[PDB]
Amino acid sequence: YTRVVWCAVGPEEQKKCQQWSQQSGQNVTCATASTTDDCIVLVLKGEADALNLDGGYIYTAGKCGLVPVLAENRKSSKHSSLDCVLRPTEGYLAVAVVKKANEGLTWNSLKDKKSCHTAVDRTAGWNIPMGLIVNQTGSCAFDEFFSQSCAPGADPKSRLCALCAGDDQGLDKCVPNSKEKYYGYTGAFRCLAEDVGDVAFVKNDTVWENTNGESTADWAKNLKREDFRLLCLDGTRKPVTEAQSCHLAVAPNHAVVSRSDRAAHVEQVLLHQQALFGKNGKNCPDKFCLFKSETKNLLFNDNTECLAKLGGRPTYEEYLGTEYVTAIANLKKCSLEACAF
Ligand SMILES: *[C@@H]1O[C@H](CO)[C@@H](O[C@@H]2O[C@H](CO)[C@@H](O[C@@H]3O[C@H](CO)[C@@H](O)[C@H](O)[C@@H]3O)[C@H](O)[C@H]2NC(C)=O)[C@H](O)[C@H]1NC(C)=O
Ligand SMILES: *[C@@H]1O[C@H](CO)[C@@H](O[C@@H]2O[C@H](CO)[C@@H](O[C@H]3O[C@H](CO)[C@@H](O)[C@H](O)[C@@H]3O)[C@H](O)[C@H]2NC(C)=O)[C@H](O)[C@H]1NC(C)=O
Ligand SMILES: *[C@@H]1O[C@H](CO)[C@@H](O[C@@H]2O[C@H](CO)[C@@H](O)[C@H](O)[C@H]2NC(C)=O)[C@H](O)[C@H]1NC(C)=O
Ligand SMILES: CS(=O)(=O)Nc1ccc([N+](=O)[O-])cc1Oc1ccccc1
Ligand SMILES: [Fe+3]
Ligand SMILES: [Zn+2]
Ligand SMILES: [Zn+2]
Repeated sequence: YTRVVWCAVGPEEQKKCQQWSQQSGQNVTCATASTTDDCIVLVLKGEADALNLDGGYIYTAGKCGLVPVLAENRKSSKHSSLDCVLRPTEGYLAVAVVKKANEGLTWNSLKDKKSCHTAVDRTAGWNIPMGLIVNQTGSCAFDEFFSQSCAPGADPKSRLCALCAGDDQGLDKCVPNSKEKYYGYTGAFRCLAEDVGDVAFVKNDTVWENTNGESTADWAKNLKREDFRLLCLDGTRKPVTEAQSCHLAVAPNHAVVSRSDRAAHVEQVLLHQQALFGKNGKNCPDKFCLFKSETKNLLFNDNTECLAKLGGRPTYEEYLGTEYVTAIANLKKCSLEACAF
């Protein structure tokens, strides 16, 4: 039992983290970086212990020796009697969404359109969609497929950032952190919702969580589920109720990572931390809820029921799965063995 230093990405995550530190009796304390990549580095240097990551980053960090410790787990149906922490992870659905009013727009007519990506290097926002697109066009010029986009992490003065709005002052345009208006699952969807982009690459849950009154956010309060459509790969368009049969791929859940030599300790702390601030924790909603940040998915996705033990003591390659790891590899060829830092 020593303190665990969590790594927060951006001003908003550091704010939520300090609260968490406050309530934990400093059993958990924070470190901050303007980028996920930066936070990965802090964890290598040993200046930070852990952070929750998207599959795409789990792959970057894995190459540098970091290891998955616990994964996020949401509501399910299968394995009913099984507890949340012991229940296997179901993965999530990567989808392409568009406005229903935008008739005629299909998977086959995306070229030269305007896109909304969660952030460069992420599973549903970048890797899956651009990987399919490169494949399909047999070209690495994915920087010229769309006319304009908002893909946080790309060159600020390039097309891939043309649609990004930066923060409330216009500062930090395209930064890969919640300070970018159109960053992440929620940002990318708002990007489509305000008709800045023609399509948004997010996960199916994002569409449900921000429509039909589920989100009290000004931009989403009058958003209606029937006004959106999913682009399937067979060229069709289906209601967002057919996600199970109209997705680009199923992605591995976001997971908490740490250096291998710190994984056991980080694991210990977090199980006890969610026992206090988890879904039905002792001090939630009473004092602090670890999985609530208000439709902003800070540190953890707001739809996380609990952090689950992995089991099978998976290497980062086995956690992400073999089909996904190859997808990432082939895409990386465009822009084999070596830590990127
Ligand atoms: C797409 O995402 C949406 C939401 O992220 C998912 O839909 C949801 O379906 C689940 C389970 O089928 C519902 O969760 C339920 O909780 C209730 C508690 O009252 C419980 O009775 C059930 O056992 C269930 O776990 C949930 O209400 C519903 N979400 C919303 C916001 O309507 C869906 O799983 C995803 N679909 C695909 C194909 O990925
Ligand atoms: C884009 O097209 C890519 C090439 O066709 C494709 O990459 C391939 O990924 C699959 C599955 O991960 C691999 O195919 C393999 O077939 C069976 C089933 O997975 C394996 O047991 C075999 O060993 C074999 O590897 C390919 O290895 C891989 N292609 C290359 C060049 O290595 C991507 O999956 C496609 N991208 C998307 C998003 O679908
Ligand atoms: C801070 O961490 C410590 C270690 O988990 C917690 O103190 C423990 O309290 C439990 C409850 O009975 C005991 O089982 C342990 O023996 C205690 N640890 C020791 C030996 O110091 C404490 O609960 C944590 N505080 C918060 C708010 O998270
Ligand atoms: C068993 S593992 O280490 O968790 N990797 C893995 C996980 C999931 C899937 N899949 O297709 O859903 C596929 C996976 O790997 C392979 C895919 C195609 C052929 C052989 C292995
Ligand atoms: Fe993701
Ligand atoms: Zn599928
Ligand atoms: Zn194994």
